[PDB]
Amino acid sequence: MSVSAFNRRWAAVILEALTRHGVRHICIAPGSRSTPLTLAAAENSAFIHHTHFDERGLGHLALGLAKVSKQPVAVIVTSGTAVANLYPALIEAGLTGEKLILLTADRPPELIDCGANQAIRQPGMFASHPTHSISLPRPTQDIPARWLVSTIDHALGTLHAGGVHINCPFAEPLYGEMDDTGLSWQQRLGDWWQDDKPWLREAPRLESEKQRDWFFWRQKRGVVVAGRMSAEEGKKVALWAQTLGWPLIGDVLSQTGQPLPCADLWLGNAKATSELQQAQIVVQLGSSLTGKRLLQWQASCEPEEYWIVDDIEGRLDPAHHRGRRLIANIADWLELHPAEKRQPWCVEIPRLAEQAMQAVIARRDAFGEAQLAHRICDYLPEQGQLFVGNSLVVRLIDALSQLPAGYPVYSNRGASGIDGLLSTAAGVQRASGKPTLAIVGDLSALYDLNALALLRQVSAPLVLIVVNNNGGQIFSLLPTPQSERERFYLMPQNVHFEHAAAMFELKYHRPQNWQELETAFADAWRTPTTTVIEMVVNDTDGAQTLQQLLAQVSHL
Amino acid sequence: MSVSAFNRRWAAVILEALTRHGVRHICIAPGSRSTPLTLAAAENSAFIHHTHFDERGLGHLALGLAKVSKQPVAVIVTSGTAVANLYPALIEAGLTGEKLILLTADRPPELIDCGANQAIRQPGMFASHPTHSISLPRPTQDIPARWLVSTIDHALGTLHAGGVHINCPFAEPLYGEMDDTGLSWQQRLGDWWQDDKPWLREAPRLESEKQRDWFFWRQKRGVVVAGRMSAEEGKKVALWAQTLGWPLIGDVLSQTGQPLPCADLWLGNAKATSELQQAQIVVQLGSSLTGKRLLQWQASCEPEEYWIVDDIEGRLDPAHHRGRRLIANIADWLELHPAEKRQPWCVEIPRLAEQAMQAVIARRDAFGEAQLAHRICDYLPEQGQLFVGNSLVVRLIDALSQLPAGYPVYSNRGASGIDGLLSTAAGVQRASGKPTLAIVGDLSALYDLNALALLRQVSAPLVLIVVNNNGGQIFSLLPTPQSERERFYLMPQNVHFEHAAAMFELKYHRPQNWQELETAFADAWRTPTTTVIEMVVNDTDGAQTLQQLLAQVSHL
Ligand SMILES: Cc1ncc(C[n+]2c([C@@H](O)CCC(=O)O)sc(CCOP(=O)(O)OP(=O)(O)O)c2C)c(N)n1
Ligand SMILES: Cc1ncc(C[n+]2c([C@@H](O)CCC(=O)O)sc(CCOP(=O)(O)OP(=O)(O)O)c2C)c(N)n1
Ligand SMILES: [Mg+2]
Ligand SMILES: [Mg+2]
Ligand SMILES: [Mn+2]
Ligand SMILES: [Mn+2]
Repeated sequence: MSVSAFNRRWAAVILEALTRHGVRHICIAPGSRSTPLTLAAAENSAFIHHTHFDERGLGHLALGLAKVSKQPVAVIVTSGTAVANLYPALIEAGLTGEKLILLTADRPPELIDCGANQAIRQPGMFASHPTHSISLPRPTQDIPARWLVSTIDHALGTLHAGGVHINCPFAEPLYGEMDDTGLSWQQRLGDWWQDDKPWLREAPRLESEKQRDWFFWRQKRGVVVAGRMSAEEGKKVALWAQTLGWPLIGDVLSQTGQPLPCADLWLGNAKATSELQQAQIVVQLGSSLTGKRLLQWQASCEPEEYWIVDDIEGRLDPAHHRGRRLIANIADWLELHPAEKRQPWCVEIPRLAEQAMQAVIARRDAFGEAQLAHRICDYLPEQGQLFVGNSLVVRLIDALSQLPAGYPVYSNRGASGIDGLLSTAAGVQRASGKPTLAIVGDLSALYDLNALALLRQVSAPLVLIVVNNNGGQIFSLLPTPQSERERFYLMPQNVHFEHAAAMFELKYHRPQNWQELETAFADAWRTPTTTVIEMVVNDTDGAQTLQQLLAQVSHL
Repeated sequence: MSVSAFNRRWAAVILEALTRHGVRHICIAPGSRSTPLTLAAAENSAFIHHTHFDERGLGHLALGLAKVSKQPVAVIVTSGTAVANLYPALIEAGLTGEKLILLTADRPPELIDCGANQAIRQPGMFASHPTHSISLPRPTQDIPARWLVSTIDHALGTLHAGGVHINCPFAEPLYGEMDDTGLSWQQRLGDWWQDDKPWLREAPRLESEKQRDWFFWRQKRGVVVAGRMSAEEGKKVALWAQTLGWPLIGDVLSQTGQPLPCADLWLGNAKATSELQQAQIVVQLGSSLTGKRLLQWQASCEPEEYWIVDDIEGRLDPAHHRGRRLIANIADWLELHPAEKRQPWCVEIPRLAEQAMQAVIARRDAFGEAQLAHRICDYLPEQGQLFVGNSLVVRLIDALSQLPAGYPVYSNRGASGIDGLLSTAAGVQRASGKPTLAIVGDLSALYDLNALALLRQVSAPLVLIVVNNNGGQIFSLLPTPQSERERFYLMPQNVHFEHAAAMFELKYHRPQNWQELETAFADAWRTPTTTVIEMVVNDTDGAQTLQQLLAQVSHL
């Protein structure tokens, strides 16, 4: 009748159950109340274990691992504010689909709402953000193991996307030698312990039916909009749009190759929007569109029908057009709605896109963040991946660069938080093992500064560029009021990152010109470690350059 | 009919209303959706405005300001994960009573659940943790200003303790020159704009009644337990217990002067617990007791009645004794239930407490964290305050030191998170303007590392001691399993803090002996800046010294 042993055998069912649903990575933060979960995880040979001391960063590490691997990733934390720190990553996963399985240790019911240390009300604390929430009962052998595994199996098997909150109360004692308490209870599952399948297989698939009138609609003047999708999907969408003869507006997140690049610039030209007024249908694949001019064009356009195809659920059109919301894997959907070669209908836009890119090329020389974004293709690691941060960088790359088709791009553009970008990048790198280029702003790097600890362990080179324009210079692009702008928006912190790199024994470069930047890259890709490259630029030059290029292209 | 102007007029009502409830400090993080709130705050001369880029730290800065000032403190953040980052501080405030008023900007209803950038489901996202939750409607002149102010006045006036979540949707446009849109709507409040009172005054007091049998109980064999309370309350409790002749078990957080010090040691002696079996009543004032031996004694004791007096609501006895839960300001309660001069009844415990302190003193010389804790009373800044971190430091000071009566001690011991200690210390300092000694462990300093940015602005010297024992050595004190201990519990990060200090232009010392520590203190107290003092100690010496002293005293 050992409580500590039974706690561990209850936890062992939970952890073993997760292995039957593809969970391999598990991210663990330290604690005492989490002991049953952590020891079950440590003893289970199925897992790759990652650790970190900041639970907010731990959640984002898990997000990054899940984002790239397309597997559910588990997280273990102890009770209290440790749990609350998982909320940012959980929210992001709810928007972009990562399957995060949050195993949150709790005090038992007799220690809630009585002033006990590190005891808070945990069931329901993430409100509607998890896809599923399981509030487990106080462990007892009077609840059979088959109930516990079935409950796990239901949550994981029916999970289309997003997080699962599994709250796990345990009473003390937590420590002690294992004895045989609970062994016969576990053995009621019989040879499930040697199986590779769930105890309960419940795996309904959610998918829209094929659209039977596609072969009518594909004959019309259409536009393809490509948002966030996989690298392979981007290549397939590019070929499909080309065959249809429809213009493709491709986001930085699409990996389509952006055949009509600089859309954030050319969509500001009235000749382009006039031509797009002829579109009778818009088929958008993927979502979370980046650029302002694209979002404004989406909001203004009035095709007879607007379709959004994505593997995310729910409405995805913030302008609420008449049309269709089609839940599907994009590659599968394209096979069911194929293209037939048809003469292209756009005449003006291809010329404008070429002129827009030429205007950007003309400005490539200055050593600034707009130019870095424009030139970033030249710096992508071979057989690698790009992790793009939030704020100006994603907008500048989207507006000013043409990224190669099929070259993987990752981001946190559901809620677009600046709170977890370094820890997410670490997980993105570890999941695929690829060389990684990550680009973030200065406030973003400060926000997740302690994730430099995680970047001490990468399996291939990771270059972290920190663009230091001394504050959040998106607020110099937006029409914020001048008098309050510095103190209440930009918030310059007047730091550099050399000492941050040194604290974590990371290589550091602060290049002053393009030649020094290319030398720093050549150095960085040589070893499976993280290099920090700080690009110090004048505060508002990037915002102003984008504004100037917008105006120039609007007048062509 | 300017939306941007009306947004600002709506926000100005909210912000002005708060000034009538004692809100002086407002903590602001950057964003666009928060513009109406941030500009209304910036324009309101009633406020002291603080900024920070990490919303988790921002919440803790506000927690520290409220903890010291005993007034509500407001927070403004933008929509999205920025809001989620306030959860830790909100949870802590719910447990310990700080009044945090969270003004969380939101997208308007038409932009929720449609794939819009940086838009999440915010109403109710903090579940039951706020004391009050207001989900404001989409701004409109068709709802009168008297409703809006009345709603806020109800929430603030009836707030006994804890946080208030005020969710604030605003539609674009957000930017633009003010025009007179909404001026007549504001003017319906008439001369309230020139008043110093709420529009609606709703402020019932919550307080237990006089205990009519106190004159009976005060003549019994009682014990006084002093938990967290104000510095002035600690002095009053000490005198009251001494007058009654009842032994006083005083927590590190009590500021009673700890007349029977080293209780965590002497309560491990069976002679002390046998003497305490004679107690017929226990009167505990304050809560969140620190030490293990005290919590164990509380759990085992069976007085006829157990009373807890505190200005926090709800049950506060994790052992669920028969007795009374009395809600009151402690100083008022002592005046209502005065002591009578009676002969002390304990004889053995005073002997054991003196012998326990002698045993600690004999071990004072080694340059380790147990010794620093023991001697910390000798290093307290004159007319200053102590901020004590979580994990070992609070336990070691509580077990090994005798802190002076009335010397202010602050802490985050509701949920005892290691996630916000540096930002909280910054707010503690700024609120009182006093010289501050803050002591935290290495993982704690890493967790809130970027709050060193805030510690660049203190109004009096702040000494931050970082005890670097290379991991979470509480897990070497706890009986964690040796095989998994390092990787899955201690999580050494193998860093030092010299570069962190340099990044933020803070003076730094790594003293190697007591003389060097004393020299560092002497220099640090001379300027109104933060000095980082890193005390590098051998990993397990502190835990082992505590274990040895527990054993030694248990055998006396
Ligand atoms: C956790 C949280 N809290 C606050 C914000 C608000 N917020 C932004 C959203 O406005 C924009 C999101 C986006 O769509 O990209 S961008 C931004 C400043 C970033 O500064 P930087 O890294 O120096 O980069 P730069 O601006 O290019 O110089 C902030 C503070 C947030 N996003 N997440
Ligand atoms: C946000 C969050 N997440 C995780 C934890 C779990 N947790 C603790 C609770 O066990 C103890 C709370 C207490 O009662 O004091 S203590 C601790 C290690 C601290 O390491 P350190 O700073 O180097 O100090 P040292 O151990 O003295 O060397 C952790 C990681 C937490 N508290 N808060
Ligand atoms: Mg996908
Ligand atoms: Mg009080
Ligand atoms: Mn910046
Ligand atoms: Mn430590």
